[PDB]
Amino acid sequence: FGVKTEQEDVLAKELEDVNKWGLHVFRIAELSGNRPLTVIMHTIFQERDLLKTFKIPVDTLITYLMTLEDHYHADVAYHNNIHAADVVQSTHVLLSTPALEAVFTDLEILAAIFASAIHDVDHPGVSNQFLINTNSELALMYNDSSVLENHHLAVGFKLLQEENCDIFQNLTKKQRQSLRKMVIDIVLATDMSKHMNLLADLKTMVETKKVTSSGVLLLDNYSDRIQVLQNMVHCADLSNPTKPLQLYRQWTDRIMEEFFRQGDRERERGMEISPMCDKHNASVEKSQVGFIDYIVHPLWETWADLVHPDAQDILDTLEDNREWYQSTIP
Ligand SMILES: COc1ccc(C2=NN(C3CCCCCC3)C(=O)C2(C)C)cc1OC1CCCC1
Ligand SMILES: [Mg+2]
Ligand SMILES: [Zn+2]
Repeated sequence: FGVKTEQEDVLAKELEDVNKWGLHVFRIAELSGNRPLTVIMHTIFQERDLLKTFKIPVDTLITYLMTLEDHYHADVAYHNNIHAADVVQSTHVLLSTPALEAVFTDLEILAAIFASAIHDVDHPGVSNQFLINTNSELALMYNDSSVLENHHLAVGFKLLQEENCDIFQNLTKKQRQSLRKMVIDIVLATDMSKHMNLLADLKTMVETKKVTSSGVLLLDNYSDRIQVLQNMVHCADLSNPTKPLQLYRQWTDRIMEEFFRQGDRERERGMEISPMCDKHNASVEKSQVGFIDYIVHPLWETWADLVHPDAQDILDTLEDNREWYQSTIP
């Protein structure tokens, strides 16, 4: 023909939800033959007209996206291509918030989306502390400093050098240096060791926020523009408890599989078992409530303040999910 297969048609219909919080991302993964990152990135690039704006050849974009997706580990339950696709799509929705309308440049939008796509690539499904404590090659290469996040960046960039993978081949050197610095600043900010300082800075910005042209955020220096993008992708990375419960519970099952497997590797090696990694001493419900109360709600309450009232429904879903997990603490 020159028309979609029936499986491609069902995928195209699910992808009509790409602009919505609560996309059926697991169904997209199944329908695309485990290509959720490639199909969601391609959809977003076409929707935001990024191929025309950045003169990206479409065969190059698809080759890079398949290569990138292939470097996510299919044997890792959480930190895989489905999580990458979810953070991309969640960033895409946050960038579209009315409070940020016409704030960011096309290059900043490309930086936030590309950062989201690469931000966990080649994740081995164990923590930075695990890699440091095992004397792993990755921890030695990065001198024990944001080990995974340094690695995700290095892999995401190095894959541009594979055959027909250089999606930035038509950008000027000035565009490429600006894009590269923003992408590095965003992915390094996904290290949970940076969370308390990012949140402190987001609160300072909400406290002294200016809303110029009568409605929309004023961000007039790199420090403030990159802090908003860093917090936005960090919000997307920590968005699972803000999603409809059927999605949240799938993410909880996956992160607990990954954590319990790390705890099994710690226990078999006689290491201290990391927080929430002991399947024999586990309180999944209590852990989700503590995670929401100490990390996710303080972040999303502050984001919701920055973009008030755009994120009210997201904060309400988070609060409903928190009450649901509390109510099932045995
Ligand atoms: C759906 O539940 C979760 C989704 C993502 C996370 C994460 N947050 N973190 C931090 C790390 C610092 C030490 C403490 C862990 C939190 C991460 O490193 C990742 C990205 C894996 C956590 C999620 O929930 C887990 C299971 C129970 C509560 C934390
Ligand atoms: Mg990460
Ligand atoms: Zn992540």
